[PDB]
Amino acid sequence: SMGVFTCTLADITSPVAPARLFQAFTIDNHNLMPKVVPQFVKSIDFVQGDSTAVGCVKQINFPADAPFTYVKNRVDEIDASKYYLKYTCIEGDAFPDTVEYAVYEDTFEQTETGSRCKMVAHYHLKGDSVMKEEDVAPAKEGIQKMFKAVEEHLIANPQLYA
Ligand SMILES: C/C(=C/CNc1ncnc2c1ncn2[C@@H]1O[C@H](CO)[C@@H](O)[C@H]1O)CO
Repeated sequence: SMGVFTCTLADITSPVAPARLFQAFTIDNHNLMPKVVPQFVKSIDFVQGDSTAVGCVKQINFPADAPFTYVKNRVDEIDASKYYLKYTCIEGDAFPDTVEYAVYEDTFEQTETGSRCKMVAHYHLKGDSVMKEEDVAPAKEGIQKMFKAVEEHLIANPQLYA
């Protein structure tokens, strides 16, 4: 309608190897996140499929603390060799009134320090949808805290996903 707003929701350099972060955040997150970050993720259930694969749909349920309750993410592309996953949010109440359609790319890049993790969002905006930094700042701050906890978990458990 009005256009597309592409923004980097997270850009995080980490000493942890990219293959381990990729597994933690995009492949095995339905197991890891409710345990390691339960203050951000209540549960993650498969509503289509039973493993992270192209075509599966995961429902992420947020704690009662949260200002919303759930999203459903449909996985559309995986390139594990490049630590890349693209998914589309097809349903949920985490949507601002401004966003008609949301597409996400999780990418992990090998560096010298370790990894660089980028999470990019593509927001298709409704008819004249004003979008402000304040609309994405809580996502940015929440993702950084979640990454912090997951990073520490992988440091404390060096063989997990290794
Ligand atoms: C109202 C409001 C709510 C807060 N939003 C979010 N909080 C946490 N993670 C999010 C969010 N949106 C998209 N993600 C993707 O979740 C995966 C795991 O992190 C990554 O792909 C992230 O890119 C602020 O705008």
